[PDB]
Order: sequence, then C-alpha cells, then structure tokens
Amino acid sequence: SAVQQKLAALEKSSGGRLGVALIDTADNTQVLYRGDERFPMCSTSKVMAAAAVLKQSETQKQLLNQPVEIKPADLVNYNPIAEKHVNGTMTLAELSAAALQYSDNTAMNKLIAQLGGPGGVTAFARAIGDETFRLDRTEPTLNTAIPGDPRDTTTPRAMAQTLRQLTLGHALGETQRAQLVTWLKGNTTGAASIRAGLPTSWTVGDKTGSGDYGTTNDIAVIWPQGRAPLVLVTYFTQPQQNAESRRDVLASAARIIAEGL
Repeated sequence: SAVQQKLAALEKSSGGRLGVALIDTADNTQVLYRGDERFPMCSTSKVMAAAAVLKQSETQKQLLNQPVEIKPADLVNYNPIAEKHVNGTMTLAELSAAALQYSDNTAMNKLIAQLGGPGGVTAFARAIGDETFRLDRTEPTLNTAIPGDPRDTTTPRAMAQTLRQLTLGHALGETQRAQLVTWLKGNTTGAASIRAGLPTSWTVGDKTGSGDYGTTNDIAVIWPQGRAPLVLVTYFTQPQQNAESRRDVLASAARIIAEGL
C-alpha cells in the first residue's frame, strides 16, 4: 500500500529499523510494518507492569492504596518522582502513575517486585493471551537494546493487540481499565513522539520508551473526535550503541498513518 511504501521510505531516510502496528477498531483492520519483528520495549514495558498490578487489585480491592517504602538503595538512573519520596512511601497507585506518566524507573522496579519479579510481569502477558511479550530484567538493564538480543522485547503486532485489550477491551475490570486509560492520557513524556504527528484535536494516551542503540518507542491509544479509536505502536532502533533518540521518526510515522483514515 501507499502507507507501507511511505513507511519504508521513512525508515530508509532514518538509517534505523522501524516497526509499526496500527489497529483501527472501526473495522479491526491492521496496518503492519515489520509487525512480527522483535524490538526492545524499553519503558513501553511499564504499561504491562502497571496493568498486572491493576489486575491484582480486582481481587485485592485496596491494593492500590498500599504504601511502599522508597529507600535510597531503591533509586536507579531516572527517578523523577521516586526521588521526591525517598525515606517516605508511595502507594501502588502513585508508583503506577509515576511509572507511566513520568517513566520513573524506580517505580517500575517496585511494580516488578510486587509481581514477584519479571516472570510475574511476563505471566500476566501470557494470561491475557500475549505469547510474545517477554520481560527478563529490571530497570535499568532492560534498556540495553542490544541488536538480536531477545530479552525484554516484543513485536509491534503483539503489543498493539495487547494494548487494545488492556484499554479498549476487557482484559481488566471496568474500574481498572478506566484507570489505565486515565493514566495513559495524562502521560507527560509523549509530546514529541506519536502525538506530534497527529491532529491536535485528537485525544491520545501513550507510553514512550527510550534506550540504548538510539531506541525510541511510543505506544498509543488514539481517540479521534467522531471516529472509532485507533491503537498505534511505533518502535525504532538504530545500529550504533550511542545513537541519539529519534522521536521525530515516531511523529512522522504517526503522520503517515493518519493520512488515509
């Protein structure tokens, strides 16, 4: 299609490897570019950890209000919110919000611990039918994004389907789904990524990710005004370990997708 030729040209111009999956929930049509290739998830994995905790809260009704101590030893490389609460507590809801809306890496590690390790995050993916997602490491090493390394990867197709199920489907309870949507809509890190390629009038909930090898990711649910929502995953990684981030590639991919709907 025209869209796949334009995405291929964008990729060629960028020097890296681009993966895109779009689901249009109007007709359940999909647009895929490198849709079944593995990409390092980096912080887009935080969505799965937060959603796993939300699933636990369907049975443990008070779980999100549980205080969790933030100790100095818990801090890792990027902790914008947890830093503000060292030697204090944050609830699991506050940790989930921090992980999602500020990409806080300490918060992610606390979510992983609550789930019993990375295997507990992966288990949740399997339980909702995602056989592709794998979380192997904690923060910050899950962002190494080494070419060929299957650790901490998923595919665009799988992540788009999972994000659809978590936000627009019923993999979570009604209260939990609404909370996840609220959290994604309040993301603060996405302005230069998918959102920048879309009409300003559309409502977006997203989670970005970034890592080594210039890995630059964003996953989004998109609510256009007067039109069924869309799920869009954009993954991008580069051949040089120290490559700079390329959020503009994600914005451009979103813009190409948005032409034609």
